[PDB]
Amino acid sequence: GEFQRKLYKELVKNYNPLERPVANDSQPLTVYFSLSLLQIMDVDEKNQVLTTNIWLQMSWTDHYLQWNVSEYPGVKTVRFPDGQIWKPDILLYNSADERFDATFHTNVLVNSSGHCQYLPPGIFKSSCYIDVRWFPFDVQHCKLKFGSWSYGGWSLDLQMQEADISGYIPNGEWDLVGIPGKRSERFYECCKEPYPDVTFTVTMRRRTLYYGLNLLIPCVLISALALLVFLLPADSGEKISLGITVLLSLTVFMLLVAEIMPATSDSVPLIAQYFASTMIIVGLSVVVTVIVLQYHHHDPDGGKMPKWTRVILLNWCAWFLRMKRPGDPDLAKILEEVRYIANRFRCQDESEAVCSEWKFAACVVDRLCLMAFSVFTIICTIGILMSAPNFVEAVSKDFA
Amino acid sequence: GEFQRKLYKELVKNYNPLERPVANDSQPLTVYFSLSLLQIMDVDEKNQVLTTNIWLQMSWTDHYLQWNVSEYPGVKTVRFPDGQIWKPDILLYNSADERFDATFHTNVLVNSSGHCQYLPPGIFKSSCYIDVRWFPFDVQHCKLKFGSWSYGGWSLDLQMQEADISGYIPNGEWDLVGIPGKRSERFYECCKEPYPDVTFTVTMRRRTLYYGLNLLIPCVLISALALLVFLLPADSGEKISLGITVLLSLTVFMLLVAEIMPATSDSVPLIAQYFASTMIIVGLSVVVTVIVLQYHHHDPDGGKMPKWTRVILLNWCAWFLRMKRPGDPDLAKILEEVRYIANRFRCQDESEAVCSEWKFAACVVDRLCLMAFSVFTIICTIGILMSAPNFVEAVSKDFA
Amino acid sequence: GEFQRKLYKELVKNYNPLERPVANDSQPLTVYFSLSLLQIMDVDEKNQVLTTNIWLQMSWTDHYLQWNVSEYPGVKTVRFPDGQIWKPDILLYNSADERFDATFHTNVLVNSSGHCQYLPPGIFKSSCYIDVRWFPFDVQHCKLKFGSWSYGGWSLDLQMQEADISGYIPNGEWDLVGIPGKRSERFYECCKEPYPDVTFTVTMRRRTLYYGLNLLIPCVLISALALLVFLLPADSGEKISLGITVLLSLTVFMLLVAEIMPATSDSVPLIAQYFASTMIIVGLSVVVTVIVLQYHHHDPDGGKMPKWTRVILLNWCAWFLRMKRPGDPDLAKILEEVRYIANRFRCQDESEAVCSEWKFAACVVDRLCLMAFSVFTIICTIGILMSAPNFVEAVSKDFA
Amino acid sequence: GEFQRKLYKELVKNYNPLERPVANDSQPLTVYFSLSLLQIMDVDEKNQVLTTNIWLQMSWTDHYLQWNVSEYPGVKTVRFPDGQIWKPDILLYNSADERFDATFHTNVLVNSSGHCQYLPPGIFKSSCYIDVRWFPFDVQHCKLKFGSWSYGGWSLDLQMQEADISGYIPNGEWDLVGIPGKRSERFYECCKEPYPDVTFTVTMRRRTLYYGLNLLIPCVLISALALLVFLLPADSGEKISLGITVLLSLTVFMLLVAEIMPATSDSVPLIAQYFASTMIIVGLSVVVTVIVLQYHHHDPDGGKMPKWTRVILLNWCAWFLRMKRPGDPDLAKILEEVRYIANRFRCQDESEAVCSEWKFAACVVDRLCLMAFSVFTIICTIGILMSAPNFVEAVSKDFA
Amino acid sequence: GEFQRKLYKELVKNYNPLERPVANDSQPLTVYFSLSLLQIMDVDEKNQVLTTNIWLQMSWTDHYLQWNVSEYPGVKTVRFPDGQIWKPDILLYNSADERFDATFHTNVLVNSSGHCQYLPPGIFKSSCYIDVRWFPFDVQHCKLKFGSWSYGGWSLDLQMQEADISGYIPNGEWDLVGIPGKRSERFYECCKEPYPDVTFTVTMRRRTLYYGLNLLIPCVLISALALLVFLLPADSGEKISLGITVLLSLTVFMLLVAEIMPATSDSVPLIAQYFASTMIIVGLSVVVTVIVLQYHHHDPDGGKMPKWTRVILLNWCAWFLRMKRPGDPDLAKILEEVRYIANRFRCQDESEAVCSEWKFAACVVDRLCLMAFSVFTIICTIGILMSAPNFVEAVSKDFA
Ligand SMILES: *[C@@H]1O[C@H](CO)[C@@H](O[C@@H]2O[C@H](CO)[C@@H](O)[C@H](O)[C@H]2NC(C)=O)[C@H](O)[C@H]1NC(C)=O
Ligand SMILES: *[C@@H]1O[C@H](CO)[C@@H](O)[C@H](O)[C@H]1NC(C)=O
Repeated sequence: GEFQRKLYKELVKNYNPLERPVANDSQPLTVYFSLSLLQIMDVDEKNQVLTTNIWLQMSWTDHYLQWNVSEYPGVKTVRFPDGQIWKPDILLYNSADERFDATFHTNVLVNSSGHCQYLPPGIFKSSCYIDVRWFPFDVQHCKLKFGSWSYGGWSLDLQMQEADISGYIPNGEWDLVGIPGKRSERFYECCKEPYPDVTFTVTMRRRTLYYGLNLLIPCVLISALALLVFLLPADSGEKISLGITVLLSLTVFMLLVAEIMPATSDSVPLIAQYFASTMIIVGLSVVVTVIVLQYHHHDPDGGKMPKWTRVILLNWCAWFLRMKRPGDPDLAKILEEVRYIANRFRCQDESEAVCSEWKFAACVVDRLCLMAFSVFTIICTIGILMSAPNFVEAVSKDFA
Repeated sequence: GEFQRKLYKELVKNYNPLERPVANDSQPLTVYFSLSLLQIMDVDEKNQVLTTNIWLQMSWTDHYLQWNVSEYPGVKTVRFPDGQIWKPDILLYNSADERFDATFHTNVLVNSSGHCQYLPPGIFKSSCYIDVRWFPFDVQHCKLKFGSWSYGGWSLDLQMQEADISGYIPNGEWDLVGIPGKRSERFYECCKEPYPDVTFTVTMRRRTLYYGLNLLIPCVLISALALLVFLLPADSGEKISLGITVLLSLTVFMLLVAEIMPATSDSVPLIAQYFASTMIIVGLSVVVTVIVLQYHHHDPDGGKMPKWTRVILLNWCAWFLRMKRPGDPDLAKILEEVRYIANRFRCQDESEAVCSEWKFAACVVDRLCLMAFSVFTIICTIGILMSAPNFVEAVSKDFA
Repeated sequence: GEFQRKLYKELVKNYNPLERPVANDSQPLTVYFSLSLLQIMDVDEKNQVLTTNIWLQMSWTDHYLQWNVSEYPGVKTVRFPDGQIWKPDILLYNSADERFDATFHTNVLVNSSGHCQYLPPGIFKSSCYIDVRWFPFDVQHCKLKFGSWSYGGWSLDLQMQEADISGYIPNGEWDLVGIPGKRSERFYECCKEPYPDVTFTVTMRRRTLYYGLNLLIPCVLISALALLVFLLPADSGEKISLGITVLLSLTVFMLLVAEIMPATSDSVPLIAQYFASTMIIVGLSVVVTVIVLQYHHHDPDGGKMPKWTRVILLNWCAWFLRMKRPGDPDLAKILEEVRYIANRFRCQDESEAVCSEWKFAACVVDRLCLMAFSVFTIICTIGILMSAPNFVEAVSKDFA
Repeated sequence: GEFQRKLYKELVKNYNPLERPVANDSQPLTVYFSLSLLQIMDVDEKNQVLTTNIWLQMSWTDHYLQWNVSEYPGVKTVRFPDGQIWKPDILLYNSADERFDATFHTNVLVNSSGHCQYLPPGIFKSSCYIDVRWFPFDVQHCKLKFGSWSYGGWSLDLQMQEADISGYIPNGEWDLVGIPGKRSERFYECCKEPYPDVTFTVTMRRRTLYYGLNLLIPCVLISALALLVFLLPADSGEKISLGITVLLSLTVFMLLVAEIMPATSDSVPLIAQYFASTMIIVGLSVVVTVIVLQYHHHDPDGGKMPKWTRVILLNWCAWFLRMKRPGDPDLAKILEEVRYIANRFRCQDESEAVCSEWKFAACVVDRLCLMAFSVFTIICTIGILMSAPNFVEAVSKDFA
Repeated sequence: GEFQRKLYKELVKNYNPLERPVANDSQPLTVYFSLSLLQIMDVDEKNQVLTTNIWLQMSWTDHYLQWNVSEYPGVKTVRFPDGQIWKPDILLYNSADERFDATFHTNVLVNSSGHCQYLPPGIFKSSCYIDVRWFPFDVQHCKLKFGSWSYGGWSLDLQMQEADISGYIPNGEWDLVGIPGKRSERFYECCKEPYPDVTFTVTMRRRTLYYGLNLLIPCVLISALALLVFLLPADSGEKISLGITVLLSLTVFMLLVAEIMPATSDSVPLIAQYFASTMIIVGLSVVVTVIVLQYHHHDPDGGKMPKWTRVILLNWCAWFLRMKRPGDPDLAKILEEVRYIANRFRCQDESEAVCSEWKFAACVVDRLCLMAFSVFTIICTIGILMSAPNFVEAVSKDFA
C-alpha cells in the first residue's frame, strides 16, 4: 500500500542504528526482560552443560519511531529486520556455546507510538555446576545470567518480568520445580553507576524410576543370590565357582554402570558407596567360603581339634543354632589274618568318625556366617539408600 | 534479452522489501501453506528429535509485480533472490535445531500477474514427545507447527493445502500411516485478531521384524535353555555351573540391550517388564537347584525324614508324577571277627538305603519344579507380549 | 594491465546478474552438465547416506560477455566471482545435508566469445536406499539427481556429458563398477513444457575379504569346536561346562557383530540367518549332551531298559557304528557269614554290570548324535553361504 | 538524542578503518593485553586439546575519536560495531579450532578522550602437549600464546596485565594452581624490530579421588582375592577355575580401563606399569597352582621322591613353616586265601602312605608360595604407587 | 596519521580487485608458494583423513601498489583485508572438508614497492590412502596437492620454496621423517600452456611402544598360559575348563582389538595374521586335550591297545621322552567262598593294571603334544613379527 510505503520511507530518514533512542541523553532507557521456558532438552552431567529451549522477551519505548494513525490509515504496526534499528545487546554471560550469541535474530514489531517487542528464539547451552552427591536422588539449581554487554545503568536499566511456563513441555527424565528470578544491582569501584541484571535459576528434580528399576533392583538381586553359597552343601564342588561367577557378574555390572556418572572428585556418589559395599560383601563371602572349604576337607590324620575351638563351635553354636550333631597252627594263622583285617577296619571307622566331626564343624560355621552376612547386607543396603535426603518424596512421586 | 533486462529494471524501481504487497492496507494477505514429505531420516528416541526431509510450499498474490506480456514479448516469469522481495516469515515453532531457520533460501518464481511460488527445501529437526510404553510395538504422533512469527490474522491469514506424499521414500524402520493437518485459529486476550496456523501431525508405525528376530527370540531361547537344569542328574556336578552360566548370558544380553531404550521414567517399557520376568524366573530356578542339591547330598546320619514331608512327597508326588521308587577257642575268635565284619557291612547297607531314599526325594521334587517353572515361563512370556495393543496387526504386517 | 582493467570496466556496465543471458527471450539456453567422481568416502549403512567427492561441470554460452581480442591485446580470459554474473541454479534434489548447497562456489572462467566454465568442488551427502539382504555380498545402486530448481525446459534445457573417472581414487572397502547416466524429460499437467534433468547412478560392489576373515571363519571355527562335546568321555565332568562356554563365546560374538548391520525390517540378512542357524545348532547340541548325561548316570536300581529301546540302540546302532559292547556249630556260623559276604559281592557285581550296559547305551547314542550334528552344520553352513548370488565372483575377486 | 546523533555523524566523517590511529606515523601504538579465566571445560588427553572459557581484554588510545563533553552534554561514551573502527588483530597462535578466530566480536566502548575497551568472549581450543607419565598424579603446563598477526613492534607494542581469576568457576576434575604470564620480545634477522607478545601458561593439578576409588582399590582387591588359591585345599577341584576366573576378571578390567589413557609412546604410564605387574603376578600364581596340583595328584607307583627334594622340602620347610607331617588240606587252602587278601591290603596301605607323603609335600610348598606371592604383591603395589612425585600431596588434598 | 590516511586514500583509487596486477598483460605473474608444518593432529586410519596444522606462505609482486617513502614519511607497510585487493586462489586439490577452503583469511602485508605477503593459517583435512599391511610397523606417505583453481601457467606460474619445520611440535604417536616437495608441470591437450603446481608429501613413521606393550605382550602371555593344560594332571577335572577359559579370554581380547584397524580388504594385516595363528593354536590345543582325556578315561573292558599303537607310543616315545612306566563239608563251603572272593580280587587287580597302562599312554602323549605345540607357537610368533620390514629399526627406536 502507498500509505505504508510512504510511512516506511519517512521513518528511516536520518536514522542511525548506532544511537540510543532517548529524548534526553542524560537519562537511561528502560528495557523489560523476561523468559518463556519451552523445553529442557539435555542435562549433561559429565561436561556440566544444560541445554534448553528459550524464547527471550524484550520491550522498550522508542522516541523516533512514532507516527499519527490518521495520517496513515490502515497501518498500525511496522516490522524491521536485523541491522536497521537499534536493539539491546543482551547476552547470556555464562554461555558454553561456540557461537556466544545462540539467538535467531527475528524481526522487531513496533507500536504506533514507539513501543517495541523482540522475541528471538534459540537453543541455549549454559554452564552450571552439577552435584551428584545424592545421585540419582539429586536436585540441581542451574543458573542463567542475562545482562547488557556494554551499556550502563545510567543508560540502560533492565527490569525483570516473571517467567512464563505456560508452553512448557514436560520432560520424561527431569521434573521441573520452578524457575524464579530477581533483579540485582552491582556497583563498581570508580563510579556510582549501578549495573542491573536479571538472573533466572532453574530448579529441577530427577525422576528416579528408570535407575531404581535398572540398577538398584538387579544389583541387589545379584547380591542376594550371592548368599546362596552358604546353603549349598560342601560335598558338591560348585561353591567357589558360584561365588566367583557372582563376582564376575558384579564386575560386568560395574562395567555397565561406569559410563553414567561423571569423573568428579569432590564427593563420593551414593551409587559408588553402595556398589563398593556390595562388592566388599561378595569378596568377604568368597573368603568365608574358602575358609569353610578348607575346614571341610581337613585331613583326618592332621592336628586334632583344639579344645577351645571345639567347645566354642560344636557346643555353643549348636546350642544357638539348634542343630544336632550326627551321633591247628593253620587255625592260629587264619585267626591272626582275620584279626589284622578287623583291626584295619576298626582304624578306618574311627578315622571316618574323626573326619565326620570336622565336617559337622564346617556345616555349623556355614550357617553362622550366612546369618551374619545376611544381616550385614540388609542393614547396609537399607542405610545407604535411606541416608539420602528427599528419598521418601522421590519414592512417593516416582512410584505412586 | 533487452526485453527482460528492461522488465527487471522497471520492476525493482521504488520497491521496498519491507512492505506487505497489498492494494488496501486494512485488508489481510492470503498465503497458502502446504508440505511435501520426502524422507523420514532419523527418529531419535533418547533425545526426542524427529529428523525429516521437507519441501515447504508457499504461494501468495503480489500487487506491485505485474506487467503486460505484450509489452515484453517472450518473457513470462521472473526470479528474485533472497533479500530483494518480501516473503512471509513462516517458521517452525517447535524446532530443535541450533539454526532455527533450517530452510535453504532459494529463488522466488513470479507470475506475469503477481502470483508467487516459493519452495525452500531443508532438513528439519523438530521436538516431539516419544512414548515407549509398548516398545517395540509403539505408534507415535509427532507434530510440526508452522505459523508466521510476527504477522497477524488481519494482515496475513494462512490457508492449509493437503500434504503431498507422492515423492515419499519408504523407510526400512518406520511405516508411514499418514500425515493429516488442519487450520486452527487462536484468539488473543486484548484484541479480536485471529492468529491462524497450520499444524501437520505425522503418524508412523514401527516395524518390528528386527527386534522380534534379535531380542525376543534369542532371549526366550536362553530362558528355555535355563530349564534344562531340572533334567540334569544331580550326580554330575554341573547344575549350579549351568544355572549361573545362563544367568551370566542373561546379564550380557541385558548389557547389550541397555543402550536402546531411552532413560524415561513415566512408564515401564514392555521389554523391561519381560526382561525382569525372565531374570526373576532364572534366579528362582537357581534357588530351586540349590535346594535340590542340598536335598541330594543330605547326610545319612542326620535327622530322618519327617513323616509329613515323607507322605507329602514320596507318596503323593509319585502318585501324580507316575514314577516308581527303586525297591576250638580260635574258632570262636574267628567267629567273632567274621561276625563283626558282617555287622559292619549290614550297617553300611542300611545307611546306603537311607541315603538312597533322600536321593529319590530330590529326584522327585526336581520334576515337580520343572513342570511349575515351565508353566510359569510360558504363561508369562505369552501374557506379557499379548498385552500390548496392535500386536496381532504388527505380526500380521511384519511377518506375513 | 590497463587493457584488462578497461575490459573489466566495460564488461560489467549495465549488467544485471538476475537476467538470463540469451539473445532471444523466447528461446531456451543450452547448459551442459557432467560429473567428475573423485572419491567414495563413506557408505553409511545405518542412516542410508552416501558421501562422495565430486567436481561438478557446467558450461553455457553467454551473449553479453564478448569482446574483440584485437581491441584488448594480451587478455584472452576473464574471471568473475560469486554474485556478479548469472549462473545456473543446479541443485542435487535428493540431498541429505543440513546445507542443501554443499558446493564451494569458485570463480567462473569466460571465453573471449562468451563461453563459460564452472567447476565447483564439494563433498556431497546424498540419500540412497541400501539393501543388506545379501550382506556382505551386496551390490548397491545409489542415485544422484541433478536439475535446475526453478528454470524450465523452454528456458534452460540440460544436456548430459559422460562422467569422468580418470582421477578416481580406489577405495579399500568398495569396488566401483561404473557410473552411468542418462538425460530424462518430465512433462507437466498444465503445460507442454519439458523439464530436463541428468541422473547419475553409482554401481559399487562390496569387498568381502575383511568380513570373510573376521566373521565367517572365526564363527564357523567356534561352531566346529562346539562339536567336541560328543568326543569327550562322560566320566569327566566338563561336558556341560564346555557346551555352555561355547554358547557364551557365541553370545559374545553376537554382541560384537550386533553393531554392524542396520536396524532394517524389510528382509532378514544372510548373516542373521547364518548366526541363527549356528546358535540353534549349539543349543540343540547342549540339549543332546544333557540327555546323554542323564542316560549315563542312570540309577542301576531304577526301571530296566525297555526291550524296544534296547533292540533299537544296542543292536542296530552297534551294527551301523561298528562298535563292540564290553563283554562245629561255629563252623556253621562262619559258613553263613562268608555266604552272606559272597552273596553281597555277587549282587554288587550284577548291579555293576547293569549300570555298565546303560553306560554303553549312552556311549553309543553319543557318536550317532555327533554324526547327525556334523552333517547338519556342514550342510547348513554350505547352503546358507552358497545361496547368495555373485558369491563365486566375490570369492574369485577378493581371494584370488 | 540530537546531541549523540550529531556526535555520531561528526565522528565517522573521513574515517578509514584501515588506518592505525596514531598522531605520529613513525611511533608505535601501545596496546594493553590481559585475560579473565572463567572455566576449564575439557582437558582432552587423547587429542591434546584444552578447552577454556576466556574473556580477552584489550585497551588502547585513539587519536581521532575525541570530543568535548561541553559541546555534547549528556553523552560520555559511544559504541561502535565490527568493521567500523580499527581494532588490533590479536590472535591465538597455537589454536586447534576450525575457525581460527573463536572470539565473538562485540562492540567497542570509547572514552570521551579516545581510550578504547574491547572484551570479546569466546571458547578457545588450544593445543598443548599433555604428559601422562605419572597419570593419574600428573601436573600439566598448557600454554596460550597471543600476539598481533601482522603488526610490528615499531607500530604496535603489546603490554601485559596480570590475569584475572576473580570469576573463576572451580572444576570438579582439575585443581587450578595459577595462571602466570610474561611479556617477551623476539628480534628478527634482517631488522632490529622487536616483536612483542604475551604468553599465558596454565598450571593445573589433577584430582585423584575418582581414579583412586574406581581403579586402584578394586584392582588391588581382585589381586588380593587371587591369592586365596593358596589357602584352598587341593582335594576340591576349584583351584584352576578360581585362578582363571580372577584372570578373566582382570582382563575385563583391562578392557574397561583401556579407553582412558591416550595412545602415546614416549613413556610408559604408571597405571600401565601397575597393571602389568598385577597381571604378571596373577599368571605366576596360576603357574604355581598348576605345579602344586601336579604334585598332589602324583602317581604312587611313579618315581620316588629324590633325596635332595625330600630333605629340602619336608624337613627344612616344615622347620620354617612350623607344620607337622601326619604320622586239613582245606584249612591250608583257606590259609593261603586269607594270606593273599591280607598281603593285598598291606600293599594298598603302604601305597596309600606313599601317596600321603606327596600330598603333604604339595601342602607344604603351597604355604611357602603363598608367603612369597603375598610379599611380592604388597611390595610391588607399594613401590609403584609411591614412586610418583607429589603422591603424598595428592593424597593429602584429595583424601583429607 | 594524515600521511597514511592520504596514502590509503590514494592507493585504492580506480583499483579493481578482479584484475591481475601485472605491467604487461601477455606475461605471467610469479607467485612463490611454501609451507610451515606445525602439528600433526590426527591420522584417521578408518576414514583415511590426515588432519594437520599448516601456515600457508604466498608472495608476489604487485604493480599498482607502489609509492615513494619520501612523499609519505614514517609509513613503510600497509595492510589490506579480504575482498579489497587481488590474491591468488590457491586451493588444496585433495581436500576432505565440508568447507573446501579451510584457511582463515587474514590481512595482506605490502611492501613500499609492491611485494606482498600472505600467511593464512588453518587446519587442513586432506584425503590420503593409508596402508596397514605392516600395522603397527607401517610408514605412510600422505600427499598435499596445491595449485591455482582457474589461473594458467601463462598467467600465474607457481614456484616452490622449501618447507619449514622449525616450529614443528613433536607428536607422541607419529614420528615425522620429512616433508619434501617438488614443482611439476602438466601440459594440456589443446594448448601448450603449462599448469604448474607444488605437491608436498609427508613421510611419518608410527611409534610402536603403545601397541607393543598393550597388544603383543599380553596376547602372547595368554597364548603361553594356554600351554599349561599339558602340564596339568588328568586326574583333576580342570583341563577343558582351563582351555575353554583361555579361549574365552582370547575372544574378549579379539573384541577389544576389533575396533582399531580399518575395514580394508586389500591386504591382511599382520596383527590379523598373528591373532589368527594364536586362536588356531589354542583351538588345536583344546582338541588335543579332549583326545588325551578320552584316552585317560578309556574303559578297561573295551578294546585292548592295538600292537602298532602300543609299540609306537609306550616304547618309542618313552625312549625319546626318557620317562619310565610304573612297574568238614562246611570247611569245603568256606573254602569255595574264600576262593570266589580271592578270584574276584584278582580280576579287579588285573583290570586296574589294564586301566593303568592306558593312563600311562595318555600321560606320555601329553608331553609330546606339549613339546610340539610349544615349538609351533614360538616359531609362529617369531616369524610373523620378524617378517615385517623395518622391525629392527622400530624396536631400536621405540625401545632403546
Ligand atoms: C570458446 O570455448 C570453447 C571450448 O571451451 C571453444 O570452442 C571449441 O573450439 C574448437 C576448435 O574450433 C572446436 O573443436 C570445439 O568443437 C569447440 N567446442 C565448443 C563447445 O564449442 C572455443 O575455441 C572458445 N572460443 C575462443 C575465441 O577461444
Ligand atoms: C535532561 O536531564 C537533565 C537533568 O536530569 C535536565 O537538566 C535537562 O534539562 C534534561 N534535558 C532535556 C532536553 O530534557
